[PDB]
Formats: sequence, C-alpha cells, structure tokens
Amino acid sequence: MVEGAVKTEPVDLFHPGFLNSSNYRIPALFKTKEGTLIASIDARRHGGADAPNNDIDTAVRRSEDGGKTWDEGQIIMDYPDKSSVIDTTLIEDDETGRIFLLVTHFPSKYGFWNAGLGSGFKNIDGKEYLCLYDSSGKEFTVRENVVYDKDSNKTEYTTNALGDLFRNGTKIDNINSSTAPLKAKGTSYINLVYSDDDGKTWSEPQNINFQVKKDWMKFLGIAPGRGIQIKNGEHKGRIVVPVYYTNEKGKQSSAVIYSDDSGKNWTIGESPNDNRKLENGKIINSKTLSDDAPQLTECQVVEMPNGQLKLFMRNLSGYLNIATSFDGGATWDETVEKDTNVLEPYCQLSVINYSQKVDGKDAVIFSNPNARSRSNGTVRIGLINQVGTYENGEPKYEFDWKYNKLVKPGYYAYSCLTELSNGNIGLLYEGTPSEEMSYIEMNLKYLES
Ligand SMILES: O=C(CO)N[C@H]1[C@H]([C@H](O)[C@H](O)CO)O[C@@](O)(C(=O)O)C[C@@H]1O
Ligand SMILES: [Ca+2]
Ligand SMILES: [Ca+2]
Repeated sequence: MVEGAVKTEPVDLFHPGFLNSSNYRIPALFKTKEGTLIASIDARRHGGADAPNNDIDTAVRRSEDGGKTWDEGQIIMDYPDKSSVIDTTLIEDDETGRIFLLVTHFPSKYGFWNAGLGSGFKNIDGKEYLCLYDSSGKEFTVRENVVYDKDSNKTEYTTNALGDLFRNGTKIDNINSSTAPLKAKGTSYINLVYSDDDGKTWSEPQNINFQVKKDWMKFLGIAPGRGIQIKNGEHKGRIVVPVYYTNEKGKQSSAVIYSDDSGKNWTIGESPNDNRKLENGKIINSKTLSDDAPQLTECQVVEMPNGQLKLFMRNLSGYLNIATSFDGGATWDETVEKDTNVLEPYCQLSVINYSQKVDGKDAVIFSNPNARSRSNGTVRIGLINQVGTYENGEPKYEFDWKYNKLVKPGYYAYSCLTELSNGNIGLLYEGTPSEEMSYIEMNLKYLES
C-alpha cells in the first residue's frame, strides 16, 4: 500500500454466535445525518437458506465513532414459527431526522418462489384491510386491528402490528405462524420501521403492501442495501427505495417505491421494463414479461447532478444494466443501457453518490463481484460525464469507471457502501456465504492506487 492509503483489516461485524444467530446474510450500511453508522442484516437462525427454509430476524448494530467500534446489536423484527423478514434497506429523511428500515416479510411457509398474487389486502368501502383466512377458506378482514367476518360482523379476534392474534384480549397465536386459526395470505409483504433517536430504538412494523403491491404482482420485495433522498430538482425530498417484483409468470422486474411526505405514504413507480425498448426494438412490459432474458431484479439508485435518477440493476446479461428516470422514479426512459466495462454475475450490487469531486468530476462509488461468479470483490469510482442530450432535451449521463480496486480476493457476494464523515468509504460485504459479514474502511488514496 502507498503511504497514507487506508484499507482496514476486515472486522467480522456479524458472525455465527452474534446475537445467538448461527448465520447472517444481506448487508445494509448507512451513515445518518448525525454521523452514526447503522448496519443491518438478516440474522438467519437455521442456516443460510432463504425463506421459506429458515426463520430469519432483522438485526442492527450502530457505531458512533465512524465505524471504529460497534454496539452489542439488537434484533428489531422477529416473527414466529418460520415467518421471516429478509432483505433490509436503510434511508433517512434529512428534514425530520427519521431513519427508515424496510424489509420483505413472509408468513410461515412462503418465500420468493411460492408467493401468492396481490397485496393480501381487500378494499371495504374505500379502505384497504388485511385479509385473514380460516381453515375452511372463509375470508375475514382486519379493521383497526379488529377482525370482522365476511358479513362485517365483529368477531372475538383482534391483532397487533406484529401479527399476534388475540381471542377476547388473550394471545392465542400469530397470523403469520403455521398453526393460527386465522392466517394472513401467503405472499410477500413490504414492512417499514423507523427510528427518531438515531437508530437506538425502532417502531413496530407497518405493512405498506396496500399502497405499493399491485393485484398482478406475485413477489414484491425490497432490493437490499440502501435508498436515497433526492437532493436536487423538482422532486427534492422524495425518499426513494429500490424494489423488485415478479408477475404472474414469475418474471422479475425492478422498480422504486417512493414517498413525498416523509414516509407517511408510498407509491410504486413503473419498472424500467414497462414500455422498455429492447436492443432491436421489441417493446415489453413488466406485467406481460414472459422471457427470462430481459429480467431486471435487485437494484440500487443514485442521483445525477441535476436530479436525474440512475437505477443500477442485477440482470441476466452478464454485465451491469442502468436505467434512467427524468421524473423522480415514476417512469424510466425506454432504453436500458448495458455497461460492458462492469461484469455482473447475477448478484446484488451497491452504488452510492460520493460528496466530493474526483479529478474534476462528480462521482459515484460502486461495489460488486467483478467476475462471472461471486468472487473478485471490487470497489470502483465512476466519474459522471454528460454525453449530449436525449430527444426530450434532458442531459444524457454516462459513467467512466476510471478507478477499479480489488478489495476481496475469493468469495464476494452482496455488499453495501457508505460514505463516512471523514470522506472515506465504509463497506460491509458477504466475504463468506452466510457466516462472517466483513466491514472495512477504505480511503480514496487506496481506491485510486
Ligand atoms: O429470496 C429472496 C426474496 O424473498 N431474496 C434472496 C434473493 C432472491 O432469491 C433472488 O433475488 C430471486 O431471483 O437472492 C438471494 O437468494 C441470492 O441470490 O443470493 C439472496 C436474497 O435474500
Ligand atoms: Ca423469528
Ligand atoms: Ca418506460
């Protein structure tokens, strides 16, 4: 290493036995406005396997000294009996100081492959209510935590936000378990929690599926890592959270959900697959997509100097795919770019804006496995250059991957970056499949060397 270069020796920020979890996957890492680092992760309690073959809880650690020391952690979401929360994402509303963590939630027995269609909510007279089902398949609704039957008679059952099921006020089970007399629909749900004390305490989960999941979506999940809050332009203040979904045919398409009211209400935008123009001119849609090749899956979003959004997406082309939005994530330009300078082995990636210019250019930082497998973990600095304009007159931005640094030889899978208070880069990465999750700090002198 050159003199002054910083690449800290890896710290196992999560590992077998921490919080009595045997396994860990899916890192998220975020520096709050106050300067605290929040790291979130799936505590996979029965091996590394994805839902439904596990019981997965959400864990958090905090650092108040720039990542040099970390607290003893806490579990912030835990559903019973193999109902899992998987794939976390972190963002903050800088106006209110509220930190958000969102995650995908499945009842017991459900996961990506067998999620049922739709939101799991039903409209009764203008409001969406979570449905519950008994053993005969009869449908009930939960209205302000009171269970009503199909004839709108109040039953003896109530619920709470965690899904506990109470009979005349006594807990008997939980609507997410394999044994409850009333169960939620077996599908994915987006859950949201928040902290107003810099990550020390967290709310109980809000189920926002009724706002963001459409009737024709089977799986709808958080794309893990981080979100953004838009800094420039007409959508300044919008909180943007990457997601992805499958249609009835099981084919995956990326999107973002977003909030213009500090996280109170959410909307899902279109996918880049909606009215996408494929390489030779075929027009597709995420609702009708029937082929594997154009799928767009996990993704992360960054903001260009004028506010334009770029969605970096896991896909099946072997290379990075990038979509562009002129309207704050509501829709995407018809052309998804393939960047053959950036291998993408079908794995989650991390990309963040960087606050200072590099070589006279606005820059982003990027992390993924630079290979055709989950290996050769590489952190890149991409310099933003405008190369002309679209037909609508908007600027066209391209990335120059000028610096590309191998940080993890051997296994490298999911990862998440953050800029640190000192201008350096923190990185939490899967350097093992599902055991030790490693944290390092790197400076730009190292990354450019
Ligand atoms: O299964 C889900 C969503 O419910 N998420 C997993 C996700 C999905 O299974 C995958 O993105 C679906 O194509 O991928 C991982 O299996 C992986 O590729 O390593 C890990 C991630 O937690
Ligand atoms: Ca649990
Ligand atoms: Ca489009």
